[PDB]
Amino acid sequence: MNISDVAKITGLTSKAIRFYEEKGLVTPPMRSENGYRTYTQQHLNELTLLRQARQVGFNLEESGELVNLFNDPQRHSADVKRRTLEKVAEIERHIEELQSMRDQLLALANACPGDDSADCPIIENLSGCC
Amino acid sequence: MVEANLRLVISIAKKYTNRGLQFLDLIQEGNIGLMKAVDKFEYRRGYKFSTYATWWIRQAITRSIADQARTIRIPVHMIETINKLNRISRQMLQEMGREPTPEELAERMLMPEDKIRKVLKIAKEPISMETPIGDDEDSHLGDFIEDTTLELPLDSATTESLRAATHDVLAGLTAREAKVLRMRFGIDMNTDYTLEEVGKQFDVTRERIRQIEAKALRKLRHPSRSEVLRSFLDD
Amino acid sequence: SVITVGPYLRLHQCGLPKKMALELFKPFIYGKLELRGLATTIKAAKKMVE
DNA sequence: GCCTTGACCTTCCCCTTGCTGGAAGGTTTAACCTGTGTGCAGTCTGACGCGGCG
DNA sequence: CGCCGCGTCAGAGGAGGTTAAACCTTCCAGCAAGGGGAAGGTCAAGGC
Ligand SMILES: [Cu+2]
Repeated sequence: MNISDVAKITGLTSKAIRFYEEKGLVTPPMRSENGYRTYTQQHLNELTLLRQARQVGFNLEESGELVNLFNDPQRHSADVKRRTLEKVAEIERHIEELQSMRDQLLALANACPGDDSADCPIIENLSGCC
Repeated sequence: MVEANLRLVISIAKKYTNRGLQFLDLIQEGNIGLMKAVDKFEYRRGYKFSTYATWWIRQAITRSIADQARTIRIPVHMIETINKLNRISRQMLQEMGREPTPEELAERMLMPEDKIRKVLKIAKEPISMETPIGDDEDSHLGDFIEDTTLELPLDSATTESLRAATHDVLAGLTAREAKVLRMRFGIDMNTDYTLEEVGKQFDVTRERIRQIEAKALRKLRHPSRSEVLRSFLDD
Repeated sequence: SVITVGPYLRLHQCGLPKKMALELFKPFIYGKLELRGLATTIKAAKKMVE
């Protein structure tokens, strides 16, 4: 196809698309005699998957595995759901440690007077002084 | 078809002959213009050949005028930026009764002052060495410049006397140490060598070598030998 | 420079301002200063001239 | 003064994510359109050469 | 043939003006947030 048309359909740009391509994460679209990256429908929907996978959170490598499954007709939906729930687990732990963060942040905040003073307890307790 | 339509070429060209380059080379470029225009002409569009050909010609000459016409190759996009910019500033000095300020026409041109300023730093042409700075033919400009690159004789004598002083100081110290320093620092040879190279040429030592050149400084700091080189502290 | 008249002279002679000949005969001076040992080297000699 | 001996600093280069921005460089548009010049330069001028022309 | 005509050569800094865009391609710089490792020195401390 033409390239901008495909990237405005899918929202990407030729630069990001070419990054993904150099990562070997989709079908390589052929060129033309002139050199335009010859896209297709296969490239279109492979790109759509490679886009939405990192949105889900499957990384470059893992989204590439989703793609090579998208090429594979044998693909194990079983595996796919293991990958799914594994990433669910990482996102859970991410949430939990961020909750620990915000908890300690608010513990430090609410103790601070916020009375435009230089004697901020947060500052001095973040350093191992006194 | 070529011979049919040459007067078209001179017409276009002498519209474009605003005094950038010269007539004939522009005209010849119009001729290659016309050649490739005819080379791929659909005739069942019904239109007249003239216009199709014409804009291909325009592209040929407006490209070549860009590629050439300067000692300094400025690629095309800078050129068209300049052209755009000047078209703008004409309007700005209609309306303000004044030349414009970079900030003003830049923010109208939707880009920050740095690029504008650099474009302006870059734009002007060279200045013809043989121009007569003399009001009459008493002087050309090529007379009143200097070779600020070459040498200076006093400096050559300076370096030579410094070198004499240096190896005079060397010969006062031990042979091995002075020689090891010559290769360490490349005196009286082509090259330079370092801790491990010079060492393992001599022998393996590393840290006591450092301390050896240190005590060399100690024997050299020595306020009897500096004074032949105290002058070169200014050096 | 400009000329003027020396009437008390002997015609095998000429007038001369100092600083002209001073800068003209400069490296001569540098050399024999090194020779006498006042200025050890060239930079010092040049400073003493200045 | 010869060997280290171990442990420590500093600097440079390279390497991992997920792209983004910018430079430098290329190829096609269908209403049309056909012969400069464009401001010079004010003519110095006497001998000596040389080319056509008698 | 001897003009008549033409040609070549002699003798204080400082610049100025306009005439495309829309689609493509490669490749280098750059971020947060550092981490690894070369390669040379450099702090103490030895053994003759
Ligand atoms: Cu506080």
